[PDB]
Amino acid sequence: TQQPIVTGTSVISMKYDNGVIIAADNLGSYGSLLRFNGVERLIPVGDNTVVGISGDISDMQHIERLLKDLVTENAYDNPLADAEEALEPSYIFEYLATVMYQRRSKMNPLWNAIIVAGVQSNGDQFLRYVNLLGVTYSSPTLATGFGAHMANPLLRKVVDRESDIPKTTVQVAEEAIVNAMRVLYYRDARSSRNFSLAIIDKNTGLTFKKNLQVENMKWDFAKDIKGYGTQKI
Amino acid sequence: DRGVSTFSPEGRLFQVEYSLEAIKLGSTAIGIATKEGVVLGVEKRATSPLLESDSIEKIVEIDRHIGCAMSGLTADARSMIEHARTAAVTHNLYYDEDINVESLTQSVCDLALRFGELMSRPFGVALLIAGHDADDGYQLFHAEPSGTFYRYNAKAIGSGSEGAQAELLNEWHSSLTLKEAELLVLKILKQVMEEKLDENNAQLSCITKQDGFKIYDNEKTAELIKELKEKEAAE
Amino acid sequence: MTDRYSFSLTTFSPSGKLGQIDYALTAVKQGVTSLGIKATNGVVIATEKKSSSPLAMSETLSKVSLLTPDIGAVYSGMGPDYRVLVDKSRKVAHTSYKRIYGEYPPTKLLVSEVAKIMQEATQSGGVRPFGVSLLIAGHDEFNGFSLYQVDPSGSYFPWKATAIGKGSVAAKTFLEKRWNDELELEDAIHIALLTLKESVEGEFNGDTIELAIIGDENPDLLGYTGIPTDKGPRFRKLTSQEINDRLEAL
Amino acid sequence: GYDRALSIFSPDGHIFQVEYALEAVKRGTCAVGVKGKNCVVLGCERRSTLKLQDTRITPSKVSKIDSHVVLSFSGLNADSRILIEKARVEAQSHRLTLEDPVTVEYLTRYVAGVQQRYTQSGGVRPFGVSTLIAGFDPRDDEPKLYQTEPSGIYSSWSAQTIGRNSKTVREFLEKNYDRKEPPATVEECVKLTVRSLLEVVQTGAKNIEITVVKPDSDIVALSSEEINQYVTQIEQEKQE
Amino acid sequence: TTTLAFRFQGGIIVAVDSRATAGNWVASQTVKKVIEINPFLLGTMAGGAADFQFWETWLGSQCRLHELREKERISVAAASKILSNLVYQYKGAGLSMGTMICGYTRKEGPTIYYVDSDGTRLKGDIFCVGSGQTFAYGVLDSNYKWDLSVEDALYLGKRSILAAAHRDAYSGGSVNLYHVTEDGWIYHGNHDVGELFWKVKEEEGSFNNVIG
Amino acid sequence: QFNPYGDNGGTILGIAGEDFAVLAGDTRNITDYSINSRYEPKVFDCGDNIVMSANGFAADGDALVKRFKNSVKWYHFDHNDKKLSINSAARNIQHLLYGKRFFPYYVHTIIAGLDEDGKGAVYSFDPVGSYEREQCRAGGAAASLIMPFLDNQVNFKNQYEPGTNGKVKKPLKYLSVEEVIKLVRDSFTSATERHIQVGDGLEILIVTKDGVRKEFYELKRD
Amino acid sequence: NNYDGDTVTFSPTGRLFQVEYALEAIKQGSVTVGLRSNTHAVLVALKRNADELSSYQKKIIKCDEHMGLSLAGLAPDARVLSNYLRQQCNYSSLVFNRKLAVERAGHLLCDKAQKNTQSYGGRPYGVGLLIIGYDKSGAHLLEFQPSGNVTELYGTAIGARSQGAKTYLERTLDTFIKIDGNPDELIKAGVEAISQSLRDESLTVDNLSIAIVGKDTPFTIYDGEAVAKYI
Amino acid sequence: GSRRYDSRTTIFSPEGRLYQVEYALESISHAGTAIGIMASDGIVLAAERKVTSTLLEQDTSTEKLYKLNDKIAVAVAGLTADAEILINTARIHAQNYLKTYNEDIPVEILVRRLSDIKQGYTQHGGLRPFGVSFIYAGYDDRYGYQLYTSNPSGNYTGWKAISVGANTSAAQTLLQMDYKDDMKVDDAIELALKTLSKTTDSSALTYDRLEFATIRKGANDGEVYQKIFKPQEIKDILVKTGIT
Ligand SMILES: [Mg+2]
Ligand SMILES: [Mg+2]
Repeated sequence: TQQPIVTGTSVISMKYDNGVIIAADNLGSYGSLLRFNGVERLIPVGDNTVVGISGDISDMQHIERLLKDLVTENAYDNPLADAEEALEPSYIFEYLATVMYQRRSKMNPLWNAIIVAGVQSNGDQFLRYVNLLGVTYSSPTLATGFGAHMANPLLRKVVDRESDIPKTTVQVAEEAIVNAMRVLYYRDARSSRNFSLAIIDKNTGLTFKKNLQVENMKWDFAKDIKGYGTQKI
Repeated sequence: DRGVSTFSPEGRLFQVEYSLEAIKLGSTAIGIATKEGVVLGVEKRATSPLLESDSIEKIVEIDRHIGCAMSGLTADARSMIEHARTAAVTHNLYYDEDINVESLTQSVCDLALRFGELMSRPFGVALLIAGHDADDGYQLFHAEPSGTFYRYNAKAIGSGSEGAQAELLNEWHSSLTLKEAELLVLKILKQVMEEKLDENNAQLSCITKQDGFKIYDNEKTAELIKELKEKEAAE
Repeated sequence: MTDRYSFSLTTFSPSGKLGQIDYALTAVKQGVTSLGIKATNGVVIATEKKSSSPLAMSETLSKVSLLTPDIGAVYSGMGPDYRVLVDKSRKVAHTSYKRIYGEYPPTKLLVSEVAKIMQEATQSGGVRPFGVSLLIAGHDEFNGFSLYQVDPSGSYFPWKATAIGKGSVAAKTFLEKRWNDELELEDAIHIALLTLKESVEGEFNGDTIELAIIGDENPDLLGYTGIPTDKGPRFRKLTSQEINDRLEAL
Repeated sequence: GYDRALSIFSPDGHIFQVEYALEAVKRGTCAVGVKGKNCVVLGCERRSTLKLQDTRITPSKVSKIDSHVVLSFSGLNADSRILIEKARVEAQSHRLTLEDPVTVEYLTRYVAGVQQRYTQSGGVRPFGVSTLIAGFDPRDDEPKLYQTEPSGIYSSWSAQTIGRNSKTVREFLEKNYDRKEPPATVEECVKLTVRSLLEVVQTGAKNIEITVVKPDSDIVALSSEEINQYVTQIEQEKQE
Repeated sequence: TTTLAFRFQGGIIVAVDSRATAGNWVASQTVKKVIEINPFLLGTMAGGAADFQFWETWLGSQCRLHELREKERISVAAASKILSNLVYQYKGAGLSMGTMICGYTRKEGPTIYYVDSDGTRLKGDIFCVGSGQTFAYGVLDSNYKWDLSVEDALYLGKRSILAAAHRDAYSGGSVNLYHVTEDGWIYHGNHDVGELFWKVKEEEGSFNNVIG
Repeated sequence: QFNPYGDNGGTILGIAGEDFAVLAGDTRNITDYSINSRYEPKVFDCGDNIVMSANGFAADGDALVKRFKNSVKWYHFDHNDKKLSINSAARNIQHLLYGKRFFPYYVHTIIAGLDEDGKGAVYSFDPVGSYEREQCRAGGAAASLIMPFLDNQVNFKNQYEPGTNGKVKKPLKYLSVEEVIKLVRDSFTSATERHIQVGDGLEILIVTKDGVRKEFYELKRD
Repeated sequence: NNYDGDTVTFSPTGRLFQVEYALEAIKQGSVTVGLRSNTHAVLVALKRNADELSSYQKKIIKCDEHMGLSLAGLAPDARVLSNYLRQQCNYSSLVFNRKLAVERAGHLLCDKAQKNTQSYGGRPYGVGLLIIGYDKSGAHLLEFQPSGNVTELYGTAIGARSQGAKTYLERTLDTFIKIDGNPDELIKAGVEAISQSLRDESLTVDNLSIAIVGKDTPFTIYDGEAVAKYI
Repeated sequence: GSRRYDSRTTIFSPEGRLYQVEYALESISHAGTAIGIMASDGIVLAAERKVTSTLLEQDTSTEKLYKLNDKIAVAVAGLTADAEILINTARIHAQNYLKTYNEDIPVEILVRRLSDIKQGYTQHGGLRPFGVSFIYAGYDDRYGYQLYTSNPSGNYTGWKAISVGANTSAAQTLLQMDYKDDMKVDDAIELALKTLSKTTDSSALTYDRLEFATIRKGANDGEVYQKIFKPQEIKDILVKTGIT
């Protein structure tokens, strides 16, 4: 039995025609205190997978070490470690999913919501979710925390079902993700302006973007708003 | 001395090979498989006339569809039977069905090599496991202390085994009836036994799909002995 | 891995001898002479300090050891075996007695506990017997002064006076002539020094002899005042100077 | 824990430790069991090199396992206590779970199973003991006599003997015991048991113990004078 | 649930309802509350469903192992005690069980043992267990005799379940009858309460309060 | 305090015919008032012509199916590739579920297939292992909506023969695969209308002697 | 001589005699052959019977849908090791959703066998194994020895008179390696290979045992009338 | 491994004897003789100390005779250290029985348990047996005065008069000659000393080479008293019977 202390907020993601995009802000909250601002919550595994983590940061750092150790262990006695027998997104996910469910079954969970985004060896897009309860699910768009409530509605307007994936380009997809991050900054009280974004493409590979900022924000209309009803001046 | 799980220079386990010698000293047991059923028969071999021979239990039920005959250090067989019975019933509990005769034999044979320095020595007893299931029909198995089992159309184990096996080689064919097999076990037992064969020093049993595993009465076997003697005199 | 020696290494031979115990006693025979004498108002235990090298500081090696404030021990045989027995003996005095009764054990009972430890090394799996004989001197309120010998087998006997080790046969004969039931403590120290000179060959002084007593209470050695019932340890190790004083009037 | 495999096979296929345990049984004092038409009688030898004994307190050779079953033995005395204790515990455990006392066959089977376990367990030697277990099943009047031995094999006997010079008394019983007509009464069964021991014992004084068991938990041990009367009667008929 | 079992001249009658509820929701009308332990023994469901099912199936395995080892039919006393000793080990853990272990042997005759998850083990002539036990007891007590016929006994058990099925909201669906003899139990069919009620109402004249 | 259970919603439905059996289930996955996935299958082919679904808490549901699938695999290894009969699978699942009696799998389990006579078979389980063979069973969030409809349309409950004064019941008969699928589709569209956790899509697995076939139908996405 | 009492003892020339005696049990075992192409891998095994009344001891065991072995020596030891492989293949599937590489399968068997050669009380395994499989890097053939030594090969053979088949495969290397997209021809080559180890006996319908795994072929075993095609 | 160095203490000889038990008995046969004699009104325990030295403290010494409880005592023959292990176990067992049943332990029950412990060391564990033989002298309200003996085999028997240790053959013959059933304690005291005096390997039997004890009902009304004799009391009883 736990309670989360230092926490990370929404992780959002979606599929597009050639790959997957995933994003998460760089904040480590300590309750209402916005304590840490340099926290990277997207962690690449190889050149074909990105694990996005929300929830408890101490448990996130534990999961980082496990993934780091998984790459080391896979390389042992493996001449094809950088080829056919490299770590797939599906392998990395199933490993984490196993751990998350085992920990919940011992009444001592890793207090996280995790999204594993990547591209398989045959070119297929991989995007699947897992959390502290061991619950797993996949969808064209996936998001955690507030992202589930606010991002998914926006991302589902682009890709509403399977057949919309080939029709969606990387430009259109990234635009939707960056827009979703702005909306979350408007509305999530435990979000920051600074964030990271990762694109895993079947052709161009892994593109990791750091130190992005929410921009083109609408605040100007605030000056006209006066009082809460009957106030004029 | 020397290790219990040691290999000989020829590539055999000393203790397993020595336990096979113990089985050769044991009383004879014969099994014959037919399309109408499997027959199991044993030599009781009472050490003294004061011993009540009906208390000599060398044929044993494992389940309704599986029977067992033994030869060698018969005391060692008790825990093997106990395991077999539990394995059979446990499988029925987990799967709501009868267990395959081969699967049962394999389970019993897993105990065999669980010895060393687990129990202190191999089993000094060989088993003939007979039974029926829906998949492979009527079956007879020979389970050794080596952990190995062979399926047999017919098989003899014990002191008169090599002589009886040579006899079973000639007599067995794929169209034997149950009654023919019953007489054939009695015939071959009478040949290899020291004392004269009768209903008190020899025991018969069979397993059929319809009636399951049955140990024959001394009255029933006595008639089959009388029927056997008459048929041999008739030519 | 793991201790596979779960069986006895000491067993009965056809003649009824326990070989390892006999061989342990042989090791004690080879060891340096030590002795103990019981007086009316005290007990004295003594031994020679056989130095392994003149560069070695023989003060750092203590053959005579305090077990409780009123009990002391000396040995003959293998030193390392003695050292670990003293460690164990000191601890068992606390665990199996002082932590229960709030007072130190009487001599006979502590001796009994040490014997138990030595008996178990004679019967338990994968161990040899202790290669030492102990002489334990001590005092307690209800038994007075006492002296005990403990052998490798775990057997123990009470003595008026005795000697063990190298020249024990000659030393025991010497003590039989000199010992009486009216000996004062100072007389017993005098006899102890006389007996020990016979077995010692080289130098004979306070630096080559180790000697301690169980006598009167020593309030100056207690380390604190304020509790009337606590009067100090009856065990006292004689100093190098205190020995030489008695060697002049010898 | 001490693990050594003490009981092991030899080249010729024998387990010497079990066979040497039988030699301990052969050294033990003779014990005999004879069952009649409505009873079983357990006879036991007591060696007479021990005078100044106290027969009030000395452990008796025949032991009650329950109110309806008895156990006598031949071999190491100390070993027999361990078997008797286990048997007595199992007897009560059976009453507790099955709500019915053990059958003589069941109790024998248990004891035999313990003996067998010590022939293929690490760190232990076999029991140097063979037993005769006798009694009557609950609500049954058919007499039961069973024998066990160190190896673990057990079997039923119309009459049987174990211990030293047992081959002599077995020879006697084999010609004197009729299967078609067992000792019809208690007197006849006790006499045949005493007769058989008199082939081996020496004197019929304080050397023979006799215990009679009858149906429905009816067990009683005979005294010296009672046994001596059988000894006196047999010798007078012998001089003929 | 409503289950009953009673000893009489012709052996034992066992009768049970068929309903299973999860709160107000009727989960099943076709549940089997009689377990066929072996051709000579029967057991009844009340309380936990999986438990009754799991452990009385297990009991049948223990009874089979008994008669393999002892070459003799297990007594009703011994069989019932194997179950009661088992549940007693689990006492406190939360097992829910109320069952009649019913059988007919040579040495005992017809025998019924009430076994409980509290560890209670009671031998008796008449038992009723379940939410509608009190309704069944009323019919049983006023009509029971040792010298009932197999035909009249079967009906009494059927009628007593019907009584409870009617009044008790958590009982009904259908009635399963069994008749236990020394040579084994004999099934006496599934009887839908919907049809049985009207049939009984007319032929018996009972249930005049209800309009048909 | 940490709560190890959750509710992933959804609903499932199994019907048995004469020589076939269907096991249907919606493809929606939810937590609270959010949709996790519009297409997340929870009806699985487990081999040996056995289809299975464990609806309720998805983590427990996936664990159970994974374990049973593995049970089928080891049954083949240990018993000479013998086919696991639907009745044997049912008993095996009871032991899986009851194995966690005091920390249960929060799922209503249903399996479907053919019995050893070739006839359609549906078995249904409670969370702790009690099971029962039936012609008909709905499970999950909308079970209470669908089940009474099945009683009426599959087993013809409360339906009497016209003009017989309510004395002769409507006779029981097997339904065709075409008729069964109609009832499944109407059951789920009705459940989708009145239950918020039911919708998005419907996936049906049909089991005949020839194998396992699939059919998919859109459901309302609100 | 004095240094063969147990596996924990080295001889003066640095030999482990108990391991060598375990190796001897393999030589007494019936012949079995392994060979592969780029698309498929094949096991062929000569089964052995007790007499004419007995069955023929099964030599081939399935480990997963994509892997399996043939045995030569103590059959129970093969059952222990195959069971271990089944679990390891299965752990890889459940935890990582990943088919176990045939190379890792060998590494695991090597390490399991080794622990039995360095500790007191235990004994070496008394069986040799030929593991075939198809994984992400194509077809594979391994040879396991109870010393611990595992070796990857194009083809090989173990058991009595295995040298005949091993020589044949060494000659046929260039031919059979390129039998791609043709199962029946690769088996024919394996059946011809094992025939070089036969003496007085020939391949019959209940004597021969064949197994195959490949690109679009799960590990499947052929016995009885199914191998009549290849005689 | 370690198999090489295992003596195998718990195995049978080809003749069916337990090697280590036989050799332990051979060890005990060299130990100082101990005699127990049971009279109608009490029990005597006499034991000879092993070759004494003149500088041995005699009064504050215990070698042969030990007290198990107020009603039971034992005489030792063999390894003293081994006997003390068993004595402390026997003492605890008596207190366990008293704690449980609120009654003093019956003599036989205590003897059986101690004998069962010895048996265990001969059948399992791979350890050497206890090189000890006991003579148990005690009283309870069931059988009254009782004498038993146990040996390394774990076998025990009851006696009217018995010896253990050295020269038991000669000692048992002498006891068998002069013992009779209606004997009193004071007569038994005399028999015990006379027997030791003839069987001793020493030149003459003196007070300083003996341990002596009686268990009488010689207390006041229906209660038992244990008397472990002091040196001066042995000196007097030795003069009173005319041995010195
Ligand atoms: Mg109702
Ligand atoms: Mg909606």
